[PDB]
Amino acid sequence: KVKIAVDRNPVETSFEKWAKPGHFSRTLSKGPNTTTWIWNLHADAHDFDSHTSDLEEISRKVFSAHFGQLGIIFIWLSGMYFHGARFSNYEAWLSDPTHIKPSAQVVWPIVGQEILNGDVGGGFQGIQITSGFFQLWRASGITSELQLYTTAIGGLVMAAAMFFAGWFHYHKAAPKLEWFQNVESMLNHHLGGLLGLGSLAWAGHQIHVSLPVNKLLDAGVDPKEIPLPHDLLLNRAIMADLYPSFAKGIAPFFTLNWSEYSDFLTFKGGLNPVTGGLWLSDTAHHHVAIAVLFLVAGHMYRTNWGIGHSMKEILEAHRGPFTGEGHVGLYEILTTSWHAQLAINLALFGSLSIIVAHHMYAMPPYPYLATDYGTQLSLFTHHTWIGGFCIVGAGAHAAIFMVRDYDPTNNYNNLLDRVIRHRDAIISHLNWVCIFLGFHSFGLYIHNDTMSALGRPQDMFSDTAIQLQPVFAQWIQNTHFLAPQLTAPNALAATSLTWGGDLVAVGGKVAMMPISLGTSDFMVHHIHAFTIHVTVLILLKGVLFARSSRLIPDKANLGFRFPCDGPGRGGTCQVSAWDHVFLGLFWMYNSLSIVIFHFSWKMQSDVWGTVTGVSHITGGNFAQSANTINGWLRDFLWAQSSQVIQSYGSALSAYGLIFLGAHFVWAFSLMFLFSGRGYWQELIESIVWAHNKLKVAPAIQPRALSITQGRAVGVAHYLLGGIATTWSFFLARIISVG
Amino acid sequence: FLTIGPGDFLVHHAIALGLHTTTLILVKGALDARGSKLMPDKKDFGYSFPCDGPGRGGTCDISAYDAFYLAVFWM
Amino acid sequence: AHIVKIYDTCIGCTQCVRACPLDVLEMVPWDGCKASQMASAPRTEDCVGCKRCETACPTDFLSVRVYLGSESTRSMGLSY
Amino acid sequence: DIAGLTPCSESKAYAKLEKKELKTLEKRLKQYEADSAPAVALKATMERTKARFANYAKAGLLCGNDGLPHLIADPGLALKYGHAGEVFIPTFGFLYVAGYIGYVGRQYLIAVKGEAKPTDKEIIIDVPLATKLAWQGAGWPLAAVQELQRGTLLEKEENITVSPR
Amino acid sequence: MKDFTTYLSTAPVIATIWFTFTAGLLIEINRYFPDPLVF
Amino acid sequence: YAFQAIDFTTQAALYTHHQYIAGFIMCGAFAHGAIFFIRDYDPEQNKGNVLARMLDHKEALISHLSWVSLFLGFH
Amino acid sequence: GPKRGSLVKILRPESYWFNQVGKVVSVDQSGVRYPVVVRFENQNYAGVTTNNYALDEVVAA
Amino acid sequence: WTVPTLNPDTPSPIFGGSTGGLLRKAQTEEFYVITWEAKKEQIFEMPTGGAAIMRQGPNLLKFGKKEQCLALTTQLRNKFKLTPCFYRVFPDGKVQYLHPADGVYPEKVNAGRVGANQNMRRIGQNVNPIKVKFSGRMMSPAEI
Ligand code: CLA
Ligand code: CLA
Ligand code: CLA
Ligand code: CLA
Ligand code: CLA
Ligand code: CLA
Ligand SMILES: CC1=C(/C=C/C(C)=C/C=C/C(C)=C/C=C/C=C(C)/C=C/C=C(C)/C=C/C2=C(C)CCCC2(C)C)C(C)(C)CCC1
Ligand code: SF4
Ligand code: SF4
Ligand code: SF4
Repeated sequence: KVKIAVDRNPVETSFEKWAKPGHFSRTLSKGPNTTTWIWNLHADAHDFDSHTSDLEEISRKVFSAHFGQLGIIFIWLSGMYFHGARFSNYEAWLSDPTHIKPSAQVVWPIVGQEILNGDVGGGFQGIQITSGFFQLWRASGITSELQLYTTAIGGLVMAAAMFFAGWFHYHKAAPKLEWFQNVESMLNHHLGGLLGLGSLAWAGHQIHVSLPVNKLLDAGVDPKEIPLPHDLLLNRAIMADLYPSFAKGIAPFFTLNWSEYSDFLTFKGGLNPVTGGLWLSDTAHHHVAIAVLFLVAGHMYRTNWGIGHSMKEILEAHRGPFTGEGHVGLYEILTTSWHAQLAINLALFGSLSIIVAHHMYAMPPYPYLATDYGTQLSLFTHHTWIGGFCIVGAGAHAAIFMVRDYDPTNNYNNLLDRVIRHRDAIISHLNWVCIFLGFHSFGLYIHNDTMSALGRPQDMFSDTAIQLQPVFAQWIQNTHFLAPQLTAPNALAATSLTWGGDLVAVGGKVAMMPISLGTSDFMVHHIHAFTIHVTVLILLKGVLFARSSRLIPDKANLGFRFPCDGPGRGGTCQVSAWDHVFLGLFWMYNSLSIVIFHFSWKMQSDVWGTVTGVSHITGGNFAQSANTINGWLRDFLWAQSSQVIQSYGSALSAYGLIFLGAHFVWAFSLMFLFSGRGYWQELIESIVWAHNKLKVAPAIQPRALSITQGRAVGVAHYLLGGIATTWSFFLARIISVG
Repeated sequence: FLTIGPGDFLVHHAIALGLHTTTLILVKGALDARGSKLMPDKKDFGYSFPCDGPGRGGTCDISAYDAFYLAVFWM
Repeated sequence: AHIVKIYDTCIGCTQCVRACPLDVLEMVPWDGCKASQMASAPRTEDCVGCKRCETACPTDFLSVRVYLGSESTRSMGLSY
Repeated sequence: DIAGLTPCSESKAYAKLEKKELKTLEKRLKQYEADSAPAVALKATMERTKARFANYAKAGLLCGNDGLPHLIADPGLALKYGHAGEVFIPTFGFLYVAGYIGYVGRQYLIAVKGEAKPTDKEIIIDVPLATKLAWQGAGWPLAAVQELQRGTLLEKEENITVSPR
Repeated sequence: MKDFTTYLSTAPVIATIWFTFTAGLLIEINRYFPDPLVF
Repeated sequence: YAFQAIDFTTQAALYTHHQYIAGFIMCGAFAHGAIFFIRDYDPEQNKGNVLARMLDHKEALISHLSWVSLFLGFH
Repeated sequence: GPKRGSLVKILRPESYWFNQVGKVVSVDQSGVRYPVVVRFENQNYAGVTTNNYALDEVVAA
Repeated sequence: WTVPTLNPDTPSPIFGGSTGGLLRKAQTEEFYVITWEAKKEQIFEMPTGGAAIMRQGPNLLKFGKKEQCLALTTQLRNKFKLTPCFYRVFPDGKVQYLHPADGVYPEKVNAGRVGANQNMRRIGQNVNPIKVKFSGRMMSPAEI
């Protein structure tokens, strides 16, 4: 029986507990005695499992927390639309997209920072933005600043509604645990209503607003002269002027004569040649199909009527001879443990963000996006980073489940148990394959460096010496390019230019050309495979040995996050799963930095550039230079760092400042990573003496940071430094040569 | 006796920073070698011991050898 | 073997004994404290030197001390 | 003058640097309208640049071979050649405000140690007492030298010391 | 309201208000007295 | 030496070579001083002398070194 | 030695609260070696605020 | 209380077999054998990873190191209120009982235990390392 269940007025709305720091924890509510308390107060603020044992109260807390997050995001979107309406050059950009740089941030004229307002065109001065909002807004059919302003007000109103919803569903009407545990109903409603009705309503907006406005914009008529969207809904004669299908109305829909809707529901493929983006008619058909698919998918699970599947029954039905009880117990795990759910959802959400990065570079969905090289680099890089972070988080919360929620007396000879029971075999095989990948992938680079240094280029791994061609990827590429002729007859062109074919250019710049894969591409892909496998090794080892190992047989009783178990047994520093997340974070940084470097150099070398033949940004040096480390060091980092290092005295000077600042923060992290808190505690003792001598010793006792906090501060400043460094490099480079 | 200017000023100040700081770590390691308030019996473990465990808030790099070790970076 | 020593500031709170993961320490009769109990380390050959006992001891300064010494197969915690 | 440095109003690289910054600003200015807000902002920038170079030439600063103002940190040489405003008056201004901050913090610490919850008054700031001490902190050098001369600025050797000493 | 003033008296809120006041004061001084190096 | 300072790479190499040698030797001087405190220092043989009085005002020493390091670093 | 509730001063040199002031809980009257129970308003690195001391390690100051 | 004997013909808990069990140390040097008697059939957690069903009555597991037997003893003693004892077994066949070596668990005082490794002084009453230089080995001042 699926129904609404709610408790009335559980928690009174009062400012009392705001005035009592650490009220949520019985330990921290005693007050502060040393400085450690403060850090604890912020570290355990949102760890709701350590607050209460009651799953209902925890579930309510996470629900209202999620509402808070959504309100914050709505404030953020409201801000972006408002700054796009009031402090931007969006209309001028609409009138000339190929020669006006998108800018939506202006600085005030104080202390000389006014220089950051550069000549972006359109009679405007500001910082060129690379988020891609202008291309998104043109694709949505927005033409005036007024519509953006109204969207800003709407998003602010929605943020107020989200914070009211949070307060309401925590303090006034807070859902019960059996409401939260209706996962079959939740899947039905989210697959139908969210994804399904989302893409249906978006396809509605596209077909009714986007297609005509962008068809006129591609035709060339002045945006102010283009009819307003409500007129397009009101007078169907205009819709029939652009696409005659609309003359017949919704009669071909209900009579199943859908072929007459071919004017705006197409299957062209490729890119719009005058605009460099995917066809909005293809995107409209795509969202209609997606809508129908998800609405079909959302009627699968049984709720209040006999029809529908049962999650526990589908899980308990798939059992084989090799796995024993199979998927028995997993339903119970995934309907009582928030951390298991968070692990799964983070893994797929991160992976999905990486897929978003690749598919959005390869098949540019917004108009005048592919030739906004800065926007393309920024979007790819950004979503790749977000992805990687969410994957590391997935490993983290998997381990947190393994320590806090795992209970084998409901989980006995099961998939999870067998994984735990042959973890040594798993980790040893992963270990070997990581060493193998490392040796042969990195060893080719070291081999090439040595041969190149010794004056023997004929002994290198390259396209002219000993070739290592990516035959499989080339075959898949060729197949994908030849697909419209045989295996996808209704396709006018391939889904992406990178498979092969011609060349689409907009405003003299290359939007997309065919990407060729050679020995250097082989080598970087196996580097990627190596780094990903190592990251998986660390995280998976962390989750499999979170409970016990031959070294620490009772590791589970020590918790998820703990420094060690002492210098005995040879030394047990960093045995915790938290410390495995810490190392996985460093390795994730390594992997994704080489990934975004691959993308940057490959695009600037073999894809981007001006059309006269195509003159690429770096002349095509990738195929011969990307086989040695010296080649990456000289032709990529050193060569392309010119723009960032000589950005002083111009509008890009902030990128030089943040280059230096990021280098500094990265280095600053090394003190925390390389040192230990005993030294710092003793130093603080001497300083405390000095303060005592002058009667200024605080009542809250100065303590060195904990071992785990030293590691956390270390990795956070390390990531911030490195990532911000590559950020400044990338943005200064691509804005100056773009 | 090279001609000197404000860059030479700033670098000699950075040099004094490095010297005083390295001297801070090395003198702290010499004078806290017998013991500190975090570990009063540091002389009973010797010069180069790993740590004294995670108790008392954790004591990583508490030894005088480890203070030397942290000061090689400043050198 | 690691050198484990018990000092006369012991108040026989038994915290070190219930913290050792190896059964090295034990409580003996004594008269020096109100609890009439003292710790003792008769099996230091199995001690790994984790210092859970030192973390568990309440006295200031410590009444149990672990001096890391020469390593064996038992003190290194090896299962191989 | 001092150390072979010419005055900035006599220096030629100073005038060259002023002319070069005006040249860059007018090359950026010459691609807009007249009453447009970028042109107004750039003319305000050029006005501030001319005012800044005139003020630095007026203040009697010493320029080098690069045309950049050099500061003199020697009390006697500064007070002899009229350069106390660049290091000497700023160092006494800084020491006044830094001892202000330190003395107000010290008086707040001594005021909150005399209760039953000093850590609670350290986490949740007593705002009337903090504003009272923040206004009364203006006589901090007189109060500091009086607390020095009474032997109450300093704690005796009841401080915490290590086993060694 | 007493509890709301105690929350405003807590340490990060007062650090935020005080640094906002100090930064705004320095910003105002650098606006009305543009580019000061001496005196 | 004759026609030194016209061999600029020799000048730079010899300067950098003896400066890094000097830095390692100074760190070793402070290291073996800490080893002296742990192993060889008898306090009853030194009751009252300069070496004991350094251990007596070690906190003042480390405090003023901490001050000069923080000052030079900030500014 | 000192009575209950009176303030003492610690002279055990390896104590955390050496050369500082605590408050007497009780003095045991057996042949216990460290009978004087002293509480301290600040905690040591172990988070303990109470320690036993000897008669010649406390001074009623 | 007398010292009990190891019965090698004791039934083991129901367990499908992990990769984290014994190694060549069990064949060359030593391995340890843990023994307890349960009141009912109940699932516990193996210290080497995985789940296992203890039988109703005498149970028998064998581990590599000592901390594995202590971890299983602490689990069976604080979670199930059981009284296990684990032994030391050599490839000769020599069987060494321990824990509780007195028969009474070491977390409570028992008359007859001899105190070992007890310095009858404070830690601050130790000598300086100058006083123990040039013995036959490295020595700490707390050894004397
Ligand atoms: C078909 C109806 C429907 C829709 C559209 C949603 C949508 C959502 N739910 Mg789900 N939910 C539903 C039914 C639905 N739910 C049911 C029946 C249950 C009980 C089985 C749940 C139990 C549930 C839990 C426990 C949680 C969610 C959460 C979410 C949000 C995920 C965040 C996101 O990525 O969205 C993208 C964001 C948007 C699309 C913004 C628009 C959102 C507005 C409110 C429209 C959504 C419709 C909403 C259900 C109507 C509420 C009307 C109200 C006045 C009564 C999303 C807004 C999570 C959350 O974030 O909580 C805040 C969460 O923790 N839901
Ligand atoms: C999913 C979102 C969506 C929405 C909102 C719309 C909306 C519309 N489309 Mg459609 N369209 C869509 C997706 C969508 N479309 C898709 C996916 C396709 C591809 C197959 C199309 C293809 C298409 C064609 C070919 C045409 C339309 C047309 C229309 C318009 C009239 C349709 C109609 O008669 O509805 C039926 C009527 C209703 C649903 C009535 C609404 C209910 C009322 C408001 C209830 C009021 C009750 C209340 C008590 C009274 C008010 C009281 C108050 C004043 C106090 C309407 C604006 C037509 C048009 O006009 O083109 C410009 C048209 O020719 N569409
Ligand atoms: C240059 C920097 C660097 C290098 C080379 C390494 C190398 C390695 N790391 Mg390490 N790591 C690093 C930085 C580095 N790391 C940093 C900064 C951290 C702190 C966060 C870590 C933390 C870390 C973790 C958490 C893990 C690793 C692991 C590894 C090993 C991966 C297995 C492998 O690929 O074998 C192949 C060997 C190489 C790639 C090294 C180069 C070999 C050359 C090319 C050929 C050698 C032949 C040689 C020239 C012959 C010499 C002859 C001569 C002696 C006469 C590998 C040895 C992982 C591991 O060991 O699991 C398998 C692992 O889990 N590292
Ligand atoms: C790490 C990866 C790696 C790889 C794949 C290579 C490969 C090569 N090197 Mg390079 N090299 C490397 C790293 C690597 N190197 C590094 C790190 C350095 C710096 C130290 C060098 C420095 C260097 C020099 C100076 C030279 C080379 C040369 C060569 C070439 C000849 C090598 C040779 O004849 O060995 C002999 C071949 C073997 C020993 C084969 C052993 C490995 C076998 C094939 C594994 C098979 C396992 C099998 C699949 C398992 C089946 C099990 C089943 C049956 C049960 C060859 C292309 C030479 C050259 O000129 O090339 C043109 C040469 O002069 N290398
Ligand atoms: C921080 C260290 C320091 C150093 C290296 C200097 C360096 C200098 N001082 Mg300055 N001075 C300083 C701090 C310092 N000062 C301080 C803190 C004060 C305030 C008490 C002064 C007050 C002062 C006056 C009034 C005069 C100087 C002068 C000088 C210059 C020549 C004197 C000399 O060589 O004595 C080495 C410096 C020291 C040993 C530091 C102590 C400085 C004492 C207190 C004053 C020395 C004045 C000196 C006796 C006058 C010589 C007259 C000269 C024509 C021969 C020389 C550049 C003279 C000058 O203008 O030359 C052109 C001068 O008339 N100083
Ligand atoms: C760029 C890297 C870097 C920097 C800046 C420092 C800086 C410092 N080190 Mg460290 N250290 C480093 C790397 C670094 N170290 C490495 C790689 C190691 C090897 C492990 C060490 C090992 C080490 C030891 C053993 C010791 C030091 C000490 C110090 C301090 C010496 C005194 C001083 O000059 O402080 C000047 C202060 C600074 C340089 C910090 C800058 C202050 C910022 C700019 C103020 C805030 C700016 C802005 C508002 C921030 C807003 C951000 C917001 C999110 C909050 C100083 C803070 C000594 C110490 O701590 O003495 C007290 C000491 O004993 N370091
Ligand atoms: C200017 C001049 C002059 C003068 C000079 C002088 C007077 C100098 C001095 C100098 C000096 C005066 C220096 C010093 C230095 C020092 C050092 C460098 C030290 C070091 C130390 C250490 C390293 C220590 C160690 C230790 C320890 C830690 C512990 C105990 C033991 C021992 C002691 C070993 C003349 C007139 C001639 C000429 C003109 C010019
Ligand atoms: S304290 Fe630091 S060093 Fe000593 S063991 Fe725990 S982690 Fe390793
Ligand atoms: S030694 Fe410390 S811990 Fe062990 S018993 Fe005596 S007091 Fe309790
Ligand atoms: S160190 Fe580990 S083993 Fe040695 S005593 Fe303390 S706890 Fe028992």
